[PDB]
Amino acid sequence: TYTLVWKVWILAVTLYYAIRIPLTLVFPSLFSPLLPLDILASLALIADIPLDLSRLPDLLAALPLDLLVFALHLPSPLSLLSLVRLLKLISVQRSATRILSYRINPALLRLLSLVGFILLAAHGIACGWMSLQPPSENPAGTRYLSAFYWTITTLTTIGYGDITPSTPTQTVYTIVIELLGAAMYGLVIGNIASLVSKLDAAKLLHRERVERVTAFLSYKRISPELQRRIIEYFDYLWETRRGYEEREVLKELPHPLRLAVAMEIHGDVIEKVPLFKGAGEEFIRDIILHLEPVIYGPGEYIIRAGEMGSDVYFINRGSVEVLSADEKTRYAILSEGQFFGEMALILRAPRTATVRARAFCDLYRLDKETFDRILSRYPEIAAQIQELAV
Amino acid sequence: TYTLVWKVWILAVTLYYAIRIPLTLVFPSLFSPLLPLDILASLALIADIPLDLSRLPDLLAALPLDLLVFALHLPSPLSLLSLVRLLKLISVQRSATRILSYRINPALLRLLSLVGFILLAAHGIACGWMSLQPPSENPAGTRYLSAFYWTITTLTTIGYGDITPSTPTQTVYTIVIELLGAAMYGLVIGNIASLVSKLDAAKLLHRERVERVTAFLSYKRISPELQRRIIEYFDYLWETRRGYEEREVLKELPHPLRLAVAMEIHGDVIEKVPLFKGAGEEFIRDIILHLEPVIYGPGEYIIRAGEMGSDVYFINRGSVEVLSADEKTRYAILSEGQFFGEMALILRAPRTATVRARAFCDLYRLDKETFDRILSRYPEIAAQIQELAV
Amino acid sequence: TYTLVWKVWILAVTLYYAIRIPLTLVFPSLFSPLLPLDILASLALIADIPLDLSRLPDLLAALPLDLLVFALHLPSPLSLLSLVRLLKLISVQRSATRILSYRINPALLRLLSLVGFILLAAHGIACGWMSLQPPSENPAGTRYLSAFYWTITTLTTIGYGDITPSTPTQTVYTIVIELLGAAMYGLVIGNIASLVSKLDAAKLLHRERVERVTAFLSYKRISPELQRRIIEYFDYLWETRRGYEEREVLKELPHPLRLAVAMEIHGDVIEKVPLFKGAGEEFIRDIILHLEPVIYGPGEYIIRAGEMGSDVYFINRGSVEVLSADEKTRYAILSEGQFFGEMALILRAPRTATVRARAFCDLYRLDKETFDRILSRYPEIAAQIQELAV
Amino acid sequence: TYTLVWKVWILAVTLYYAIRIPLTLVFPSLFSPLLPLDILASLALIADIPLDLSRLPDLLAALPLDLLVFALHLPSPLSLLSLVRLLKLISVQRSATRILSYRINPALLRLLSLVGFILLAAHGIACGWMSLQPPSENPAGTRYLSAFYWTITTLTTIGYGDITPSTPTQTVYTIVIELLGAAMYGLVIGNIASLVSKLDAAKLLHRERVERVTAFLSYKRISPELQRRIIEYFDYLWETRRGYEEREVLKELPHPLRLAVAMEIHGDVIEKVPLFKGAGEEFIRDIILHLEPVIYGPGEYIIRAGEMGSDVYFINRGSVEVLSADEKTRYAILSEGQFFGEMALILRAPRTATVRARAFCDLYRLDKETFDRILSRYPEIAAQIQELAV
Ligand SMILES: Nc1ncnc2c1ncn2[C@@H]1O[C@@H]2COP(=O)(O)O[C@H]2[C@H]1O
Ligand SMILES: Nc1ncnc2c1ncn2[C@@H]1O[C@@H]2COP(=O)(O)O[C@H]2[C@H]1O
Ligand SMILES: Nc1ncnc2c1ncn2[C@@H]1O[C@@H]2COP(=O)(O)O[C@H]2[C@H]1O
Ligand SMILES: Nc1ncnc2c1ncn2[C@@H]1O[C@@H]2COP(=O)(O)O[C@H]2[C@H]1O
Repeated sequence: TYTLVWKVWILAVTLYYAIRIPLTLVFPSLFSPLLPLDILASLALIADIPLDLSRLPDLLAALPLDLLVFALHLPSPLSLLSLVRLLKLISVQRSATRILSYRINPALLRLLSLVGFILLAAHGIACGWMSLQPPSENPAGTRYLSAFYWTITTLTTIGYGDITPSTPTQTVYTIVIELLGAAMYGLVIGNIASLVSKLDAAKLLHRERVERVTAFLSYKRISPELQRRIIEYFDYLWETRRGYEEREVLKELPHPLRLAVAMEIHGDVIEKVPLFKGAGEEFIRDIILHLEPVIYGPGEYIIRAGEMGSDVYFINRGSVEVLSADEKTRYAILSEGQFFGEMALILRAPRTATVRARAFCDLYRLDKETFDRILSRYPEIAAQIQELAV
Repeated sequence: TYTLVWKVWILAVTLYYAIRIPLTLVFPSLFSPLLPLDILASLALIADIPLDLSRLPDLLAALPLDLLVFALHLPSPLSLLSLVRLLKLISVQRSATRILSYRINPALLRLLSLVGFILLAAHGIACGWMSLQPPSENPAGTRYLSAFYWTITTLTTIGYGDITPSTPTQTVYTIVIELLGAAMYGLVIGNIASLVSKLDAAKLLHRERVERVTAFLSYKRISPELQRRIIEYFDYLWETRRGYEEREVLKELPHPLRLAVAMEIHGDVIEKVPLFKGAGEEFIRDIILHLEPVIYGPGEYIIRAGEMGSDVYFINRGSVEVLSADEKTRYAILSEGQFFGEMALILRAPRTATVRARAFCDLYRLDKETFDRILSRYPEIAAQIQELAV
Repeated sequence: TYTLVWKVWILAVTLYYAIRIPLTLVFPSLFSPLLPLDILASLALIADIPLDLSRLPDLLAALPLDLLVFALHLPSPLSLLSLVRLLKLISVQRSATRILSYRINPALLRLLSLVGFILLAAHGIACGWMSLQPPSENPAGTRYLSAFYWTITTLTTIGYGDITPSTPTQTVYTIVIELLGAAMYGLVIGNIASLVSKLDAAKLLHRERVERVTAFLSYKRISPELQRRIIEYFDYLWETRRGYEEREVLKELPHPLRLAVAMEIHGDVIEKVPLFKGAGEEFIRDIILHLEPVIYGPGEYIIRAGEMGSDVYFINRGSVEVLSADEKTRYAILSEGQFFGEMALILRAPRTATVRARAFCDLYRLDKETFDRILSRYPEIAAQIQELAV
Repeated sequence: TYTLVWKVWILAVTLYYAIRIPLTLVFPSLFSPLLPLDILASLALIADIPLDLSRLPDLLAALPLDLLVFALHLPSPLSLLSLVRLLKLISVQRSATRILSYRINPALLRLLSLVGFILLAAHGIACGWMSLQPPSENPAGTRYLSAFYWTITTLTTIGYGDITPSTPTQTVYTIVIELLGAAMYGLVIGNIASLVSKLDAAKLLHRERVERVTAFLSYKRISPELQRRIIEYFDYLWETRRGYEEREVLKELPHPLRLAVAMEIHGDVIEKVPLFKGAGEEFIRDIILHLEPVIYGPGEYIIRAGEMGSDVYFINRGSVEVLSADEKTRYAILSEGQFFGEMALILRAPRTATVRARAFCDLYRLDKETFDRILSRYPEIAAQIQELAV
């Protein structure tokens, strides 16, 4: 909460140097009134390494290499050493790609940093171009504006051609910044293409898998009604949970977090068991992790009155109805929370009523063999179960 | 069926505003005859929020901010507030990316929306450029056509340079729209690249996997004839089912849909069992989900007369022949639907005839151990089986 | 072998129409000597549908819509209907993306087709531009060359600007072909980007996985020597089999092809068993599919004299040495083909000699429990084994 | 160490030929003083095939096809055969993509090679353009600089248009190099886009999976506190091990390397067992590979005093505390290396103390059933265990 201000200030002073140094390098008339803010900015920059404490850009930028050759006059070719502290931008970018890189998309952050670098380099190239120019009597503002317009035209690969170089040195400068502008335009194109490509992931993956399964059944000469049912089920899955499988997403979590997730999910179902009031937490903790989720569409047969039957079902989201053997006299209707199929684990007996799903159910299924496997090691719970069984 | 007309009308009125508002902003001579259609369009726009009932663009666009400053004359710099309702395009795009985004490729929809935005922005920029221009005596049509040609030339990064800015404000406008045009050209390039990259998926994945396996066997000093056989098998798989594995595509479906798919597939094979007429549906439902699909090429040995043999085979698509032990006297020829290998489950006896595949078979195999496991729990079916066994 | 000539001829006649029709549309002086070749080409085109026998481009292109309005003079605006047969290119591309799409990369084929379409469209646009031009006394060759140069300059987004439109219709044509050229340049950029991205797959996947594992061990404070050993092993794997796992590539094949591959691999090892001369093919066929491949680096301990030991090893590629318990008196040296570790399955006895690997071995391991499981069902082979055991 | 100099020399001589041959082809005044270095370079090139010993570029480049037609004067159209040895660049690239392709990213190497080819082709095209030019009295340096500037302007799709072709042959040359420049700019764009897209992999994959799981729990109406806990756990995993699962990264290694990794990891834990001083290496080697890693967050319940308990835990990185049943009297605090939970394998007894994690633990868990399975086959270790059990 107290270092964010420092990081913002160091970014601001680096950006101010980037704007200022070439502008006062081309113009000797400047830097006369800009003494105190520059002095305090230089103090802020040199007061960076002790707070930070690889180190090379910081070492090469922290020393007051400026403020001497602005009045200590030297020829132009050796005067280019005033841009050594411009390497502060690299450290600023390396710090910004770690302090806030997770709030936004890293590709977006890289693109924004590249755009800022483009603007700074365009300003620097415009300053250099207007420096490397025959002298004339004209206002400074128009002279800088023309240079900026020309460097924007060159860097964007548009090439209006209204103004063209004349002397060979201008032509060489144009060639080198033409290669530079082409390279940076390529970088921007690549960044935008990558960001666009890595934008739609789930909506394309679900479409690809539904297309694959639709083509596969279309080969198998399947009936159109079943095709419509499967397409509707996939559309429902995409609309509900964005086409993510249950057990394929509840696997990255470790054991305790998965157990906590299951407990929070079934905290409204575990205490509504008529055959077990909750006399024991270890048994509930063991049985809660072995629930197998299944999805039943509208009109699907969950349990048929007449089959053997060995599985119990816990209703989680949808609503289900219970019908008779002849499917003409409805017995009862169930909803979320309350479960059914309890007369399948206490003895090996056939089912009694046919259960038909009205809408999408999102119910969880517990089998028989795993239940027996994880109940056989608890004798007290077993006694409490077969005392109520008969 | 009654809201699609409303959505089309709101898209039409938004597009009409986008075309109209800058054109009548630059031209004070217009808007004189265009009273009633504008009034009804404004009523249609303001009658959007009650039908809809985040809300910010709708609130900022629904109010009749226009129709007052068209005759209530104000200076140009503050007159730009007539484009507030142009934010309706964002809501239109957000509604279109949900009402019909699944009929076509989402990347294609995004590209088309971007192209429409490009055209609208080009028209707006042309109107602004012809507004920011020294006055002259010329027809309005040619003056607008020149501006549109110039903004198309700038936005496409071509830069003919026949017409160039003169005043500094024209140069600043050119610079800002040059950055804008470069950005949107980058967006279009990225969208096209992503759409092209995400076009060929199966034809490239199958090619990659066949190249991988071909290189792997080429390392292992494998015989060329087996290489040709495997290449032909992979080509057949790609031609038939687009190179999709059976069990790797019949796994996204849940249990009931998979059971229905299996039932629909084997609805012509389950009733053609000579050893079981169908006295029981639970047994058929249990055995239908455990069938293991295999593919046999031309000339492959399915069953050899002399081996032990424990598996039964159901023919699904291809045709197979039955040969004798000496492979000189053909016994019978089989086709789809009818199965063989039934004298392998009722007792532990060696095979009798050698079965050779003529063409690609696409037959399904059922093993012995799983069959015994899922038959041991049905005593009546077991009695009905070993009564016919001997 | 007889339809390839027909496909080449239909491609040639379509390309000839594409070159010819606009050129003789702009030039009324042509088509005078080009009667017979055009007549036979039209006969070849109209003789396409009976050989082929969706059908719409073929129907719209097969009829002799040309050869009437070349001398049956009509005004220019309605004369554009002579390009209806240019839709033959779509059918040609759809046929070419199936007749030879698997010899080369599909992305490369799409790029080449797009380049051909670019050239044809550039020629057509040049013809249209030189048609829409004020009349002048100049040679036809130079007039066509200037138009082609201009349309290449426009389509490549270069924009020299030496020649510019003057009349409004020329400006409209320039605008529409500018949008067209931008769109096709975007398509070419996207195709090239996709082809480059989908070029290096294995060399990048292996690099990514080795970087992942190197970083993971670098976190775990692992010794540098083990890091060097693992890096060398990964480099050896990439150099040898392009970084493809054995069991992860021998799984796409079905059961019979995998069995044939295993038989061809071990056709030099299965007959060199001193404890079993080969009295039975079913046992060999059963044991050949359960071999587990492992890789041992230089200096790794395969078997230590003193451990319990339950696995047998078959040498496939590398060479291994056998040392004594004290690792000072070498017993024997082995190479590919010949196996060792046979005194581990016939009784539960401890190992006798320490086996150390010299170079990379690529040997296959067979365990004890699976061997017993697949031998217990063969009593004769069991008797033949324990008769030689003692 | 002695062939790298030779490869550098062959690259240098090929690059020197690439720079030199067109420059002395356009200028007949050159090549007069450049006899001896050219002679030794030709000897070095012709002395390449014997050291190397497909061969076609080497054969076509090794022979001294130059040095004859530089003074043996022939007309220009047939003089283009002096560029046959320029195919040496293809062999140089093919050698460079194998000698050092693994030190850097292969995409980066391809991009750098393409950039070098761009520079060489630009120089060659500039030489050709200044050759195909009307004669004039001007310095050679300015004449070459203008040509280089023009070819850079053309190849970068900028098109200043200050200088334009006049004769038809210049226009044809401009057209062909315009297509060439567009193609190579597309190649550069594609390479940059691929390199950018294949740059951020782990930081994007972890973000995608955490977004997927966050959305999935957001659907399930999960409590915000558990969401915060899971988000913090995922952030910790990314900060610590870059979001790589343990068992999903310790699977590419084969059996011996994995065993060595486990031994090096537990070389500080295996010798700190109070119940077993280390009387046997086979038992330790067997039990070390079956450890199951788990991650426990701050405040998670590892062991509760009152549960049954069957697993032992080895602390690896984090620190854990031990509390009493009532969680008011702390018993002891543990750290890395030292383990706990030992009173769970020697008999079936309930736990005694509740263990709560303070910070992230990174501890490893060993279960009961696998321990019994891999201990039952060692009778001496079993006797040594149950002698200390009681
Ligand atoms: N009257 C009823 N009220 C509520 N649920 C019932 C009723 N009758 C049957 N069921 C449920 O329907 C199921 C059908 O047979 P089960 O043995 O699975 O257990 C049964 C109960 O779960
Ligand atoms: N005459 C026949 N007609 C049809 N099928 C046969 C005939 N003889 C053998 N078969 C099939 O060939 C198989 C070879 O041995 P099986 O025990 O697998 O069972 C046999 C039958 O499926
Ligand atoms: N003299 C020998 N020649 C060849 N191989 C041997 C010799 N002595 C031992 N071996 C091999 O070394 C192995 C060590 O113990 P095994 O029981 O695995 O079986 C042994 C043989 O495979
Ligand atoms: N006084 C103690 N000092 C260190 N560890 C203990 C102490 N008491 C209990 N523990 C640990 O806490 C565990 C709780 O029950 P366990 O049977 O898992 O084995 C116990 C020991 O690992």
